[PDB]
Amino acid sequence: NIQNMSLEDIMGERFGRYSKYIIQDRALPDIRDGLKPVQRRILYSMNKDSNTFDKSYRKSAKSVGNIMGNFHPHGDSSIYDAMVRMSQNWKNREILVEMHGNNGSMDGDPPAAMRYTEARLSEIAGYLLQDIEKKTVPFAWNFDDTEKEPTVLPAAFPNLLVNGSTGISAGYATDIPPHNLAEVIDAAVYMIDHPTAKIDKLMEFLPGPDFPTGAIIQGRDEIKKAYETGKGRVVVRSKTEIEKLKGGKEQIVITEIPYEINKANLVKKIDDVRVNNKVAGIAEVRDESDRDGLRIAIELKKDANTELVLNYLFKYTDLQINYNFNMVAIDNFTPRQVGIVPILSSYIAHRREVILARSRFDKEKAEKRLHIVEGLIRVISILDEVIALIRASENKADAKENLKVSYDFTEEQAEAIVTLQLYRLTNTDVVVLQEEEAELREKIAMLAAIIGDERTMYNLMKKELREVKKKFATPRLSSLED
Amino acid sequence: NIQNMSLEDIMGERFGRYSKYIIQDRALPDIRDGLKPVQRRILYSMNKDSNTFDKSYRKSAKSVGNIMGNFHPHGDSSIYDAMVRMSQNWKNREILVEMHGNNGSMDGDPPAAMRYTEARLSEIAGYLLQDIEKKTVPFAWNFDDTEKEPTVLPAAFPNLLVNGSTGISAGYATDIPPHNLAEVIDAAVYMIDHPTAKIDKLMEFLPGPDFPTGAIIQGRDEIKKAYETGKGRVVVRSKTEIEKLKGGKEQIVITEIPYEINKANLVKKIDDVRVNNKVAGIAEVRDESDRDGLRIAIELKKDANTELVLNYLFKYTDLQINYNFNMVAIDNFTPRQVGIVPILSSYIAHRREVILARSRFDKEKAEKRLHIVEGLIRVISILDEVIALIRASENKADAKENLKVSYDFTEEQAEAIVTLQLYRLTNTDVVVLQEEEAELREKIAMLAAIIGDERTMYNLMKKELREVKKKFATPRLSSLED
Amino acid sequence: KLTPAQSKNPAKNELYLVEGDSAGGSAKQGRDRKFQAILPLRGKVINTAKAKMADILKNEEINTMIYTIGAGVGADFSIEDANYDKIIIMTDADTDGAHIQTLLLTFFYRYMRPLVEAGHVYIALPPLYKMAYAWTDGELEELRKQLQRYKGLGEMNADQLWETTMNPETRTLIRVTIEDLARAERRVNVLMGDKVEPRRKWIEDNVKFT
Amino acid sequence: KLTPAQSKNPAKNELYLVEGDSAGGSAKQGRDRKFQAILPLRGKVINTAKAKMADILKNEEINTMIYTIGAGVGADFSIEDANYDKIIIMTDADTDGAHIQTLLLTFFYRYMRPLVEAGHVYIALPPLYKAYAWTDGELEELRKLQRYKGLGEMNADQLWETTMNPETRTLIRVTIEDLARAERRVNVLMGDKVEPRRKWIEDNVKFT
DNA sequence: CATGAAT
DNA sequence: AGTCATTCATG
DNA sequence: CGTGCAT
DNA sequence: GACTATGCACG
Ligand SMILES: Cc1c(N2CC[C@@H]([C@H](C)N)C2)c(F)cc2c(=O)n(N)c(=O)n(C3CC3)c12
Ligand SMILES: Cc1c(N2CC[C@@H]([C@H](C)N)C2)c(F)cc2c(=O)n(N)c(=O)n(C3CC3)c12
Ligand SMILES: [Mg+2]
Ligand SMILES: [Mg+2]
Ligand SMILES: [Mg+2]
Ligand SMILES: [Mg+2]
Repeated sequence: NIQNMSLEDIMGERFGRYSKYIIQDRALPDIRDGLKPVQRRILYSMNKDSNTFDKSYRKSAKSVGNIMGNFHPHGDSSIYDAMVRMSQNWKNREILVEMHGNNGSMDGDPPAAMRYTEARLSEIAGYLLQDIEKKTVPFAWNFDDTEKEPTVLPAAFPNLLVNGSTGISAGYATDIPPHNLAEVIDAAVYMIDHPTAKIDKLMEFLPGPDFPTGAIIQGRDEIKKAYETGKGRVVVRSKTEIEKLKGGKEQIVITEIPYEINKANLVKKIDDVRVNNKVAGIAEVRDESDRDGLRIAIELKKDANTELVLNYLFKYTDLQINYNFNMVAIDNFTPRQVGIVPILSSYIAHRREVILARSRFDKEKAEKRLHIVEGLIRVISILDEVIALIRASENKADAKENLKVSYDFTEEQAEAIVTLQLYRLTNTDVVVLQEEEAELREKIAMLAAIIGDERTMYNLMKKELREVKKKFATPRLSSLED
Repeated sequence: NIQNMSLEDIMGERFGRYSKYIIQDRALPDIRDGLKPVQRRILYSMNKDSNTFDKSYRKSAKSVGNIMGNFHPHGDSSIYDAMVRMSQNWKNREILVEMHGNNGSMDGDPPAAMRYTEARLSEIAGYLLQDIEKKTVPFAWNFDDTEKEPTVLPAAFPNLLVNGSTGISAGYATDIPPHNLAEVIDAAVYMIDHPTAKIDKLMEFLPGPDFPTGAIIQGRDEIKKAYETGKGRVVVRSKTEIEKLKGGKEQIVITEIPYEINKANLVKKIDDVRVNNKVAGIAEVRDESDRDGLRIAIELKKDANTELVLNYLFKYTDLQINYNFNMVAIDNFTPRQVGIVPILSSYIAHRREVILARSRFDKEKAEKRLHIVEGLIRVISILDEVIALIRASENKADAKENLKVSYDFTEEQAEAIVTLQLYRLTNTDVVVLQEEEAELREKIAMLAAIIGDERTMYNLMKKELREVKKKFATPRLSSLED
Repeated sequence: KLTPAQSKNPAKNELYLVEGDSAGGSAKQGRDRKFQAILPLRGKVINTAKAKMADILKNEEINTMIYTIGAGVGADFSIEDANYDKIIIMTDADTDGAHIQTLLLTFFYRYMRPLVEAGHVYIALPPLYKMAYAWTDGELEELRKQLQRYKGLGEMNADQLWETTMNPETRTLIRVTIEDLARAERRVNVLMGDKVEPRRKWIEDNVKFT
Repeated sequence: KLTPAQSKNPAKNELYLVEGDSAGGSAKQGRDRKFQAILPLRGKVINTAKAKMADILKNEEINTMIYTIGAGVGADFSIEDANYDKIIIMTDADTDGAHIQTLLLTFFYRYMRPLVEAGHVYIALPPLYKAYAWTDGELEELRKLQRYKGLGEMNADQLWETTMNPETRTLIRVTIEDLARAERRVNVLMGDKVEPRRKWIEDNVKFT
């Protein structure tokens, strides 16, 4: 039958569960890979399924279904919508999912349903997953308890800053804007050498946000405040041009708009200025954006104060808006309002753990092989005696004991020898083995040095970050003014 | 940049392309396994993916996704609605998909969407796929040209009649009702022994349809007509009882309704009768159906003529309906209107095909091995000289060659011998290998006989057919009259 | 929207407020139609302790739960006129299940306290595990002696729904009972109120992130 | 529901009839907005030979076509008061795509014949293969490959390049060569009576 | 008017 | 997560 | 107002 | 396949 419970006590218990959950496992990104859980499952799953940049696309529905069936136990709209954003290059500075077909526009029109589209991981997504298969990252059981999944990705580049996040939980929310990949890495590499670096210096590398939508960012002072506190209010203003027209008439032309603004609504909200004659001079508003270039033409009347019009629009529409940094993320399981330094340090910290784990893994693998190779080298000088010894044994286990006892092979060596296929007795070439052995010792050394010496490890961390920068680097898009 | 086609010409190619596909590859079932393409894919896919009756249910969306990405190039709603129908035991006499959650009701209310439900194949579904891995049935490429898929399933039971089909293409449509499994099999067994059997005789075994919803089927003449020509109007009528209520009142109590009739719509339609007093004497219409019984109660006024009412309802509602047979199916790629005899005949022809295929496969395997086992038996007799020759060999290729040349091994025996792991040399027990040589021969004999003796084969077919029946048979649900 | 019971009986009749249209259908199928009604809640429910009373009376669910309990809302609330004896909240045992229970409770408290006060507002506990069924990790270890981990009502058949959670003679219920009217006000307002700071703090003070 | 051209010009302007809201979007995004309008056909177009003219009128897809072309329907139809120089039907190169072409055409024949007879009705041919190929033949030339399953797997950049760009696109112009044989063919394949159809299919479709 | 795979 | 329209044959 | 994962 | 309404935090 029934159990009694207090309203005071129940509201506490329930909202506590929701609060906690929606905080650490839904809305806020992890401070290391910069992903929300659903974003991480998307990538991890598409990757496990070999749905990568170098292979053919793949019905979006197939992907969504596997995500839902193996890892993320929620609606498919949530999963597919997440996956679509990751493909929209006007939201991500560096898109993580490539998608064939109608995946929305800047006009905000609905993307084709997963029934219609195909997808695969972008090449750069590759790097967020690099070394996932080498025990570099803490895993966990999925809801089924049928499959382990990663709790954070290796992150070969610092994705939190490059692609940003956003961002509404319970008690906390988040807004972190996109950043230039090359800049972010430069900042990171500096701080690697200079742990105690201060914001003023980092800003010689990380000047500020780089929106994939371009435009002009204004507020060097508020940018520092944000990079320091996690909060700040900068200004974003549309890139414009003036074209002289026939009849002595001038025409305003917008070619970049502020991050997260609907080109289509803008244009309506602007022609509403014309229509309500809110400022004098507007002949016609015209979207002329096409598949290769955004372009809003504002045509003016015969004698119209074009600097008057242009100003009025900035002030009273979204041709100019204020972006608000609010950089919250999950650090050690808790939500932390954080600025550029907590972030980069956390990234570095993380990359340190991966590279250490990665190296421990690869070394162990290499020792094991070396051990075998050492055994094979002996076996060759005693090929026949060994064969005779196996012939003379009764079964597999008896064979290995005779191998151990008569020639001091180790269990692992004995097993290797005893499980060689007959044809091997034809490739009896010790030089090539000695070559492998050498190669191996050399490798084990390089790896041992990383594990044994912080500065050697940090040089790798740096070597690698540069490789990524060299490969994925692109020009700034947003210009900066103070 | 511009080509001219006539109306008569375009209208022709288009409707032809479409008509054909809709007939062969959409609406009509294959006469052998009684499945439409979508359904076959649902089954094959889920089965390939180990999503079976003895294993835990998978999220419906995962299944649907894999079907879409792998085999079926159409909407996910089509695929899921198909899946959900195979799971509803008031549509299928023997259900092929087990589904957890809201998969609908007899009140025709909407099933939970594929994000909510989970599924596996039913145990009997297993038997439609039995031996699919033994090259028993024609395969073809999927759209992707990445995967082969079956064009028809093995069908260890005659699904077309057990489960029926409907049924709307271009130029043709279909209505085949469900039949009792034990009965269909009795008829098939008979026809195996008596190829030229006549309908009148067959109907001794297969008297008429057996609806999963039960009810009364009236019209032995028209049933016979349909089994002869594939067409026939029959009458289906609700199972009713008359309870005596207090006050000299009566209650009509409905407990089974006609196939394909929505319970909730019925109850409304009956009430519209009471409300309009189209006929006199209805007191209350009351659905009393619960999770484990169908029951509609029609309470009558004291002094109402209960036969008069019951007849009115049978006539002017769906409390009684006419079921029309219209048995079209796909035989040799073409649509074909067909009765009980070409159906059973085609099923049998098919099972023959399968059993031969299956038997060739198994025997092909036993041969390949029996052949290796001879080789090994000989090697043991000359172990020393063989190890010597491999030792002399320059590499695998040469070793196999030297083996063939010097001792007359076949390539296959060569490959077996040369890929033995060293620890095999410990074994010189030929006797065990001989027990295997024997079991293999014996096995091959029995197989070959099946291939080469029509009677021996058909007996197999019957044996298996009866096993199926013993295992899955259930009692009739629908009663027959004329 | 609503699925009424068959026979009107303010003494037995139950109102089942169920999370989502689909589980609502599963419930419509497994109910005991004589005294059990079903009112699906189609998505997250409006926060009545955050929104204008205008936008609250325009809300599809709120409107249709005031006008089928038939006691009116607010000051004009007469417990004596109510049409069911028990109001039962049935959500998944997931976190957004938790969230919805929250949202609904704050509605009853704010605009129908007499109901909550009278001991007429319950919460159904669906089973967490099937090996038979178990509700407590402890109950699980006992069954393990002689596993599907339910992720929601969505994966239960009506047969199962009934047997474990709707059958009065089988189900565990939670009876929401206001122990101290003062603490309960502060609790509801911190967690559900328009003011963020308090709540952020409450979370910091109470939720163990580990 | 309609996405119109920017400027009115009944000598350049084009109405694209696209199968599905989704490919509707890709066309809206890839087009040249100055002279290309987009009307998404959302579902299977009503059969205008089988249905009552009552229903034909109350049909969304059908109204907005009459309204957008702005030339009146049936008897009161003036090619003169038109709105586009070309009317372009663009569907997936799949069977249901063909079916859709079939239904639109029977509408244009039965209720705007002038338009069809004046060669204003065309049919966009999307590529079948990915460079791009339309012919199992070109595919061979090219091999010295993604098999497209519909318009919905195409980026708006690609749509334009291959099938919306007047310069790069391959079109079909629908002509009425023998008014007599055309009415015969349309009424057979699309009419109320099934048996003539079945017969047609038996005689004309090669099941093999 | 429904039926059930399709858009 | 329901709602909405259409095709195709059929009686 | 609108954002993005959730229902 | 579009549409419709919520929560949560924040200018
Ligand atoms: C469009 C459309 C509809 N409607 C309703 C309005 C109607 C207009 C009149 N064509 C279109 C409609 F009512 C239902 C569906 C639908 O169920 N499934 N599964 C779909 O995929 N679609 C999309 C067409 C493919 C639907
Ligand atoms: C129910 C519901 C809605 N509505 C419309 C009315 C509204 C009222 C408040 N119940 C419910 C609604 F407007 C939108 C959705 C929705 O987008 N997606 N993706 C969904 O899954 N659902 C289902 C709830 C989960 C929706
Ligand atoms: Mg502004
Ligand atoms: Mg009748
Ligand atoms: Mg849930
Ligand atoms: Mg298509």
